[PDB]
Amino acid sequence: FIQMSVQRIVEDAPPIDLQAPPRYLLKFEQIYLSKPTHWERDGAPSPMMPNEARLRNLTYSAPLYVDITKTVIKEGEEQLQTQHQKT
Amino acid sequence: GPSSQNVTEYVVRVPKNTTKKYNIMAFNAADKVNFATWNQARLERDLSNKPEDQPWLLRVNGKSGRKFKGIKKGGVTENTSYYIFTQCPDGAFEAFPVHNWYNFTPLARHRTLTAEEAEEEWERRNKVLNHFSIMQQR
Amino acid sequence: VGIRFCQECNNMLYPKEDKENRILLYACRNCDYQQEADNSCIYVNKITHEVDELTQIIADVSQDPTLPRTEDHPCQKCGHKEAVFFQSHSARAEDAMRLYYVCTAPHCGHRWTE
Amino acid sequence: AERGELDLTGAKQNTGVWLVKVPKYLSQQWAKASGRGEVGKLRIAKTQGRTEVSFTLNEDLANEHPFVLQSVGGQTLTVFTESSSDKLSLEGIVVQRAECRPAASENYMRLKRLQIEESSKPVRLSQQLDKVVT
Amino acid sequence: PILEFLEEWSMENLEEISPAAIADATKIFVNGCWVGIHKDPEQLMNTLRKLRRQMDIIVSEVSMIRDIREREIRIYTDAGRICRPLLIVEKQKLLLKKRHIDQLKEREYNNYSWQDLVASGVVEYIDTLEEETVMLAMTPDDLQEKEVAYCSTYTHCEIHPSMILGVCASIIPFPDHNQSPRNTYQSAMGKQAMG
Amino acid sequence: GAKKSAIGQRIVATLPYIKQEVPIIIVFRALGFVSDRDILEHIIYDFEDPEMMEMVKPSLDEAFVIQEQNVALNFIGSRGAKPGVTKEKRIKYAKEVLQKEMLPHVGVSDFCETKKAYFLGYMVHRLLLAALGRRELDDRDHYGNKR
Amino acid sequence: KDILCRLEHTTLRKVTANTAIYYDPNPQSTVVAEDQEWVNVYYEMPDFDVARISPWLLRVELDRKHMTDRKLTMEQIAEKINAGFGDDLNCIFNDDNAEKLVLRIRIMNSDENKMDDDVFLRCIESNMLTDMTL
Ligand SMILES: [Zn+2]
Ligand SMILES: [Zn+2]
Repeated sequence: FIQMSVQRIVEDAPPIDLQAPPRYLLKFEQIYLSKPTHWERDGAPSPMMPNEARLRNLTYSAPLYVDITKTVIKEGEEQLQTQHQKT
Repeated sequence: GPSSQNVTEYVVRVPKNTTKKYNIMAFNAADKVNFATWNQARLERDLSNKPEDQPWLLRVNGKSGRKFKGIKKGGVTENTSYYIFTQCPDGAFEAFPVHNWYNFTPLARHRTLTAEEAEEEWERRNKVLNHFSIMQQR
Repeated sequence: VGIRFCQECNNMLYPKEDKENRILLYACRNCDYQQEADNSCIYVNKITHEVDELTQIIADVSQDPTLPRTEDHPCQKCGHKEAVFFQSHSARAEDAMRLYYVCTAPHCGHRWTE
Repeated sequence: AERGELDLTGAKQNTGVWLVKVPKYLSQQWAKASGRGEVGKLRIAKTQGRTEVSFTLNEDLANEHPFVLQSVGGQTLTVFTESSSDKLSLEGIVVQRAECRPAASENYMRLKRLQIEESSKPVRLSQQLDKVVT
Repeated sequence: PILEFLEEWSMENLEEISPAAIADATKIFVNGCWVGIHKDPEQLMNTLRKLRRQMDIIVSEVSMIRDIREREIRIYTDAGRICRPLLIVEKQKLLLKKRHIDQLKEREYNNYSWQDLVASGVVEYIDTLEEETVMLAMTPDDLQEKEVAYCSTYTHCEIHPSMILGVCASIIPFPDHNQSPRNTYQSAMGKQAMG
Repeated sequence: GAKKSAIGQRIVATLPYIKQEVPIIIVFRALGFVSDRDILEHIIYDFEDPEMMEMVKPSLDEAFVIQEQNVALNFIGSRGAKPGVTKEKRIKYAKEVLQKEMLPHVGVSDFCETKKAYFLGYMVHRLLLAALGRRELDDRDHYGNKR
Repeated sequence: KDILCRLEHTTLRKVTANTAIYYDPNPQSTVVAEDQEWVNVYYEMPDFDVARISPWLLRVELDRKHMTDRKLTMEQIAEKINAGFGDDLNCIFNDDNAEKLVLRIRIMNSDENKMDDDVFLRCIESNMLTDMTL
């Protein structure tokens, strides 16, 4: 599921097209997964050990990031493409 | 004789590009098609949708002859190829890839019940009597 | 018993009689096409339907590893000693315990019932 | 004479053509050559009561392909072409059907294994990150 | 990969054949989709079995079922199919020999593991559907040996008949000497045992 | 009934998003197969067998009124999830259901009609075998039929 | 056992080998010589049908074993069919000596002299097999 299904689902998703004139396209390229991480109240991330989650009643979850490419067509025959890596 | 041990060898030629694309036209064997009667043949794109992404429509000998509708093959030959070998005086076989595969099915030419009229016959769901007489009224 | 389709629109051909000639005919409904009837039998209903199971058997069953094999029933055609036997297991028979034998010799799909 | 009319001269000539299916590597090699003028030679051997058809790959192209015929009575195949000038024509009627198969039994699978690997090369999958994105 | 191999093999596409040819040929189903027909099912199955045992194009968890009577070959590749490893039998002989046992005996410092047995083609996974077409031997010591002629065509053999039991049923000693309901009762009781 | 008993048993199809059962032959007509021979070719692969041919005869009579693909498509659209204001919408909706909502695993493209016709005929062929007793009924408890 | 037979329901389907419908234009040369042997005897001096007769014929073959098991008689069956349908149908049956038991059925002559003439006989065939009680 993590290795294949998650990437397949994201890839299989149709690109989001906005038109309302400028036209914006969004495409999700790659899926990134990090180690199960916990954030302290101060905002500092740290690896979440399974024992810690059991004691502190946390959820053993890994942050999920996706590469998104944003291309905008402004009807001026100019295309601007920007990628938001690991969103 | 020589045929009992005849051996033939021919060269294979693959021209890069051809001015005319090659396609495949298929007819059902039970259709019992006869090319001798094909005095005239007209092949035009269908107008039901209303171009390259629409089925073909084949008409033979105008309205008098049988009419066939062509449909592009759904399967994609990504891992396969089709070629046609044509005899030539030089004797070197030539292979031409098929651009597309089309299947043609005959279309019947007779008074067909209209959708609105078909509603009237629906009341006789199973009480229909003398199925033959249905088309006599039409 | 046989089934025919009109050569015009390839639709089912149904029986019909002509009073003028009093001869059985097959006429297509949506086509008006007509054909001379040669069978003369509209249909046959087999209540007992004692269809020979040997016809239904497929010669390829000899390739089944789970079917039992007997060397005591040699093939009547090729004489091969080894043969594979099994029961019909076909519904509507109301009774089935006899064995149907198929020759195991390749290219000889002979089938028989003892 | 009309744009939609189909030329039937080929059919009237009873032109016979053969329909052959070939693997990807054979077609790929022909595509690689880009139509230099020759890709191989087809050899047909007829015996007293049997016929043998095979194709020989060009030695230069590489740096046997036996042909198995199939019955044509199951279908009526005809070839029609659409010229760039918008003049449809019927090339002819297929008179024989054949299939091309490889000679290698096991070592061929190694090529397929690479081909499957090539096919799965663009199959993207999720990646693991040592550190949390900041 | 299976579909591509089938097209490469002498399998006729469904869109290219005439309906008349289906009667003699055997339908080919891949994950429940009728892909085409084949006129030589026996060779195709042997080729498919060889590929899976060699792990060339067909992975271990792929089920290849030939319905000889129904003239159908069903290939399954989806998830959720329950399968168990079974020893392959050829000519009333286990493909597993003493050398494999000896290699396994030194499982460590040898890199020889269970996956090597699957790669070696001596043991393969069989799902429920394929089990119907499998002629299986409970043990090699008795059923493979020459005896009163019952079955001379065995396709597979159990690694051990005791494996039919689960985690909880596996801790019952001499479970074959107890009434079956008792075995079930212990299975539940074992879940409630302290330790 | 005099008519029901004589013809025998007819086959109907329960397509998704359709309130009422649709006769099987109509579905094949909507797919683009009008002639009886073409339809029977996808259902019966051996016309030499007369017993199977007689089984489909009542179904053919049921859909005898519909002899056009568009008429078949309109009929299915009539029972669509939402009522069709006009015939064109009904036909378009009916094509939409068949194209993707019917046998999606077979195909979801516009060129998959032939593929679905074969599979649909196989389902009919499988049903005929069960009705004829030539094939044993499927067992739900069989886990070969389970995931 | 006599009481048993008098109670257990018996329909024409139970003791019927098969039923076939033939056009049978000429009653004399009905279908084949087998019927020719005994059909003529009824037609040498036929009664109640000389006026007219329906073209279509319904031929019924009755299993000897089933008939013997229930001790049924062809004359009784004809009377039952005649009783059920009155003069609507004409029933002709062969002698019990013949190894094959046959029973020809047609429709009244007056009607011959609206649904259909072949379909209606089909309805009677199903009607007699199941609904009719012997
Ligand atoms: Zn017609
Ligand atoms: Zn034999």
